[PDB]
Amino acid sequence: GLEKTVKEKLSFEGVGIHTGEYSKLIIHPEKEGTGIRFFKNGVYIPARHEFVVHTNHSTDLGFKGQRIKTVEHILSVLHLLEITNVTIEVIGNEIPILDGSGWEFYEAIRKNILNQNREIDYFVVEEPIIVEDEGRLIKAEPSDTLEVTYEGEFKNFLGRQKFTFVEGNEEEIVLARTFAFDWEIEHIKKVGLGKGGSLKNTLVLGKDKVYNPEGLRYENEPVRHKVFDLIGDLYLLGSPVKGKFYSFRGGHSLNVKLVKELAKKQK
Ligand SMILES: O=c1ccn([C@@H]2O[C@H](COP(=O)(O)OP(=O)(O)O)[C@@H](O)[C@H]2O)c(=O)[nH]1
Ligand SMILES: CCCCCCCCCCCCCC(=O)O
Ligand SMILES: [Cl-]
Ligand SMILES: [Zn+2]
Ligand SMILES: [Zn+2]
Ligand SMILES: [Zn+2]
Ligand SMILES: [Zn+2]
Repeated sequence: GLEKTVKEKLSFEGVGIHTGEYSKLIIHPEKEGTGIRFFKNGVYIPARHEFVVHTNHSTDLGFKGQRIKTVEHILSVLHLLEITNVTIEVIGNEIPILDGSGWEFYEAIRKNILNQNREIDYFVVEEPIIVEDEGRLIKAEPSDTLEVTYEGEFKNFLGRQKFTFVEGNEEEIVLARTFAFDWEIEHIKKVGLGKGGSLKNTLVLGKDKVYNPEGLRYENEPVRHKVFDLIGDLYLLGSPVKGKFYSFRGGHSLNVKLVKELAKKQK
């Protein structure tokens, strides 16, 4: 595929899910070979694994004293559309959460794609790898296409289930929203997070219930969202990725751990 940028400046704004603060996003076109980077208070922060500063309840980036929370959703959309050269200017401390999915980013950017004058240099998984953490497991292996499977095993009604993304099925995952369990809310608030969370941007689930009156868009919506998150974290390899991935109960911390091991092996 050819390198891509946006045809013009695109704007997005709203509350950040963790900070509870209003922020604003300006996506700027860039020339061939620039890569994906964030820009904040005069500082460029590359969308790369070396710049990850926190992974507990979001993927956060930082450099030279400037930090940006919650980059996983904008990065997943850029990965899915193969946008390879852009600057994401952030006025604020967090990416806006919007409805908790990738849909608004996806629809706006999809309409404004500009093919450029270079063949993409893909990060291609060259051999099988497995990373583990206390129950959680991710494996990666060589493939001509990006294929991503998440298997969840949840302690509520969701139980054990599985969803697989393959290339060409981007529309199946960009609408899936971020989710939280009711028993997790106290912890999240107590560590100084979740300040912008509500039923308008978060699916809140109990042992037996869905609090959002709109309910779930899909029966496996949370698992589709986890696939969407992993594709965002994978873009921290610095280029679009070619590989087959299986994740059992993974989250941002394990995703970033796999990315770091893949990077140092050097694919
Ligand atoms: O299939 C799963 C199951 C759990 N989790 C998350 O990972 C954490 C692990 O929780 P666990 O069931 O292991 O019990 P805990 O470690 O919180 O005591 C939970 O907060 C879940 O939000 C997940 O991402 N995928
Ligand atoms: C109805 C208001 C309650 C919302 C408070 C919870 C805040 C949502 C936190 C999002 C969960 C983290 C997801 C993640 O990034 O891995
Ligand atoms: Cl924490
Ligand atoms: Zn090509
Ligand atoms: Zn925590
Ligand atoms: Zn997240
Ligand atoms: Zn997410």
